[PDB]
Amino acid sequence: GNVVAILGAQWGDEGKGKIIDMLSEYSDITCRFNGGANAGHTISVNDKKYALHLLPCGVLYDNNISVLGNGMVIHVKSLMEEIESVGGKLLDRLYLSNKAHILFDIHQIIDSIQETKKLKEGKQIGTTKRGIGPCYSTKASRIGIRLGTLKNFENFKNMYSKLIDHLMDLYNITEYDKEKELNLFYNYHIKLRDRIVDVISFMNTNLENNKKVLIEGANAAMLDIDFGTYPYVTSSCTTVGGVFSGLGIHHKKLNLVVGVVKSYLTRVGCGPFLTELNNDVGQYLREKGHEYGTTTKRPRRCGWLDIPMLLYVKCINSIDMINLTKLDVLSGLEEILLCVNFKNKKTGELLEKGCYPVEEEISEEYEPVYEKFSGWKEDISTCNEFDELPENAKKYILAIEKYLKTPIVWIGVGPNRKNMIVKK
Amino acid sequence: GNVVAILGAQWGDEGKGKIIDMLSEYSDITCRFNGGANAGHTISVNDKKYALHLLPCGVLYDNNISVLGNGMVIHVKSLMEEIESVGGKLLDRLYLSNKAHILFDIHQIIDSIQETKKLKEGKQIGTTKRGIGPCYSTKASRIGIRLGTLKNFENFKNMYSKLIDHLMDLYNITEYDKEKELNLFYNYHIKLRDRIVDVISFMNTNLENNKKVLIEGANAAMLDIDFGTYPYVTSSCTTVGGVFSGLGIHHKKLNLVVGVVKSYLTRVGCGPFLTELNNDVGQYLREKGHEYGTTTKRPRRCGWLDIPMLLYVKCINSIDMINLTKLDVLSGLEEILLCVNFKNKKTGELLEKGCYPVEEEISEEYEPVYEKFSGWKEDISTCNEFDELPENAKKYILAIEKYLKTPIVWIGVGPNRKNMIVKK
Ligand SMILES: Nc1nc2c(ncn2[C@@H]2O[C@H](COP(=O)(O)OP(=O)(O)O)[C@@H](O)[C@H]2O)c(=O)[nH]1
Ligand SMILES: Nc1nc2c(ncn2[C@@H]2O[C@H](COP(=O)(O)OP(=O)(O)O)[C@@H](O)[C@H]2O)c(=O)[nH]1
Ligand SMILES: O=P(O)(O)OC[C@H]1O[C@@H](n2cnc3c(OP(=O)(O)O)ncnc32)[C@H](O)[C@@H]1O
Ligand SMILES: O=P(O)(O)OC[C@H]1O[C@@H](n2cnc3c(OP(=O)(O)O)ncnc32)[C@H](O)[C@@H]1O
Ligand SMILES: O=CN(O)CC(=O)O
Ligand SMILES: O=CN(O)CC(=O)O
Ligand SMILES: [Mg+2]
Ligand SMILES: [Mg+2]
Repeated sequence: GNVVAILGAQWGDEGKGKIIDMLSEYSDITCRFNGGANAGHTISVNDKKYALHLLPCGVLYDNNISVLGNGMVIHVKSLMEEIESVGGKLLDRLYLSNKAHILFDIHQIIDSIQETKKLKEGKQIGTTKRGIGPCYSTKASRIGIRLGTLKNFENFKNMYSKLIDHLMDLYNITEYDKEKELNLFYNYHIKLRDRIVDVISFMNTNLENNKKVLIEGANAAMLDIDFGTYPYVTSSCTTVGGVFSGLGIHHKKLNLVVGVVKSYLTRVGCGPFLTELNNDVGQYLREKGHEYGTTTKRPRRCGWLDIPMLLYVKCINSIDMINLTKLDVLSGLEEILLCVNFKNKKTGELLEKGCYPVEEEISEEYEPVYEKFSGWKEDISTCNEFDELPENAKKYILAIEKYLKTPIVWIGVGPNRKNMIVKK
Repeated sequence: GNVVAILGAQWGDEGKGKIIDMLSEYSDITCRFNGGANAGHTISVNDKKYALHLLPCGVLYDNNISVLGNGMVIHVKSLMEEIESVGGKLLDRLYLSNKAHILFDIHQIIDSIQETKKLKEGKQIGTTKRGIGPCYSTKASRIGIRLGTLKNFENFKNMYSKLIDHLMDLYNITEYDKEKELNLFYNYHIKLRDRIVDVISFMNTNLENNKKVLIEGANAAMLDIDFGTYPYVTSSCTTVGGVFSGLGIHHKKLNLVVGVVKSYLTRVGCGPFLTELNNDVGQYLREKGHEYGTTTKRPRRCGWLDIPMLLYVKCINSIDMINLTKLDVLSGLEEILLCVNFKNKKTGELLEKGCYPVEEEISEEYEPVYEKFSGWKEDISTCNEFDELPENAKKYILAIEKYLKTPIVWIGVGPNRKNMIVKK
């Protein structure tokens, strides 16, 4: 338990920021390794909420060290804002990978241009419009500018101009205020240059010094560029392989993987959602659990828990233990449905376990098979122990553990750091 | 040793195809998981050479199963050619990921367009012009077409047209024969559709059935999009994290990692090369070891072995054992230089161990520090045992093991499958 990875097993917003903040009480380093500001991780202490998009969620601890890995696409403008918002001496314990890619405002513009075009074609992805996809695209084309370059403003200014001019031409972006963004980056250069370091060595050194590292996942498994519901996914690797490729440490350094699983499902953006509840039950889940995008404020689509999805994710990420979150939101429902299988509406055959119809046109052929679970009316946000929970909640929890053959260690019963039940 | 990954630790062409073919004698499945046809893996049996670019190098065994993972960008046209070239009943044991991206001819066109533009700017990468970068770019933008779609020709044809029209407009490609490529893909559809399957489940099932899996790396660590000498790198993850993200299996499934290290260095394409020998010694290495691109036929740049590079790669990929290749090529040199450190020419300070100046402008400031090793004149391509090798060769080998704190298990003394010494 010296090197722990927290990975969402669904379509994000499973409660990653919450467990990171909680576990950061006993961790030395907390790292982000993929995506960028599309991520929205909410921390809540005594009901005072804090939302992070680029900095890891261990920032509330004066001693915690924040690390942004090489696998990220960083909107430096947003980064600076979060840094100053945290304040204190955060900079003295901030380590920004000199290999991470810089996400400029033009990346966001292209993101919107692409989405606008697709909207007219009726195939928009519903991205967060934070320019994530376009930044990973320039990374692939290898014209993206990485953080290390920002350490030398002279060289940076020159490279910056060429990338922007190239992109403006490529996407016909007629006007972009290069002078304004450039001057802003000078400020970024001044305040961040000494914090742009070799995270590879920093990680190896600290691991050798027996430091405890918390790896914060962004987005989630079903949004993985490769394994998610393509094209309705993010453009980075959000799965376990990404912990190594996005941070610069090898597989033997990872001690365990915590899968963050919400008691019910949500996804925000377009794409398939087999157990989607576009009715009053969905409204109940969204309102009681206030399911609105931490980043875009968009209303999240809600639905029932999906077991086949989790078996698929277990194959991909491996899951040592589960953090079952927002169980408290299900309080009040007379019945809870658990999707334990998918049946093909055309052939009548059941979907093979471990398989998942990620493709929109294949998903369409499946019908969910539900197991009925009696609900509970008690407010469980006050429960401190597993045994204190009403019986019907226990059965739900136990049923989940059984089907996934994975232990549920942390039960979430509220957005606050304290609202967590530990199942010894 | 049930699940083994073979990863090049330098800039490719370390002899991966050779060890894959060798080890495939005792493996059930051999998988490719990254890149595409930019890779050129040479197999040699009784001096008859075979070069693969997309199919794994286990194809010479009538019982071996070939797997192409989700993380690849596949030029289907080239794939079909290699399939038919192998012949036999290869199709009955070919498993193509339905998640892998299809690389069209237009991807190659864009690759050349981009390189031509950069050439005029004096910053060409020197890509293999196989359209790899542009295909990973369309993957990131999520408009790329994946193999699964090819199973339904009706749907494929329609999606194909839209991607090509979009790209033609984007890059002003005025003429592209859509009808010709389309009709060719119909043929691909017919002969490959039933082989386009769920590799995720196939892998999990076979691993559960105790099948022995060989994971064939493409390109190499120093060409890794994140960890390599950016922008002079390939656009896929060529490191260990990529084995998981490109194949759909988790980190606990990997039993060991073999690092393929050439006795000297080569790289083909532009970019930094600290120990480069652009002189007669370089010519000796290139001619004796016939260092010409397996894919492009371009002459490979040659230089001395680089220890700091390997310590860096060990941090990234982890190395359980090393396959030191082409030691036979060094026969005849009066002296062999091993780069054991890098000294900053400006400050006079030594580069920290485990660190590597990947950036062109930072690399420029370093000077290699060499350790002199006496050479040997004997032809060692006949040596069958480690003890049979001349003493000076042993010292070189032993010196390498010592500095990397990693055992050298397989010594290559010839291009043929048999030309391998096992160091018990
Ligand atoms: N009621 C309730 N809310 C929770 C619980 N855990 C987290 N939340 C809240 O649920 C929301 C999840 O959204 P978000 O923070 O974007 O998820 P993340 O991306 O995984 O960090 C946040 O507003 C959290 O404060 C829980 O156990 N119960
Ligand atoms: N002399 C010699 N040649 C070798 C040895 N191992 C491999 N080769 C040859 O070296 C070349 C390496 O190029 P390539 O096949 O592209 O490397 P790969 O990408 O790692 O498979 C090939 O032509 C091999 O046949 C060895 O031990 N000695
Ligand atoms: O190109 P993008 O901007 O990444 O959009 C692609 C798709 O992915 C969704 N998405 C991306 N990051 C997400 C997130 O992250 P966290 O759990 O870390 O807070 N939580 C929920 N949904 C998320 C977007 O809504 C869209 O459908
Ligand atoms: O966009 P790309 O076409 O990938 O080019 C980017 C850079 O990477 C090099 N390169 C790519 N794959 C390579 C390879 O693979 P294997 O060891 O698998 O045979 N061996 C050697 N060099 C290789 C190219 O020459 C270029 O410098
Ligand atoms: O927490 C982030 N999301 O839920 C995504 C969004 O806000 O769109
Ligand atoms: O084996 C492939 N290479 O060496 C790359 C090339 O041919 O350019
Ligand atoms: Mg979120
Ligand atoms: Mg090669």
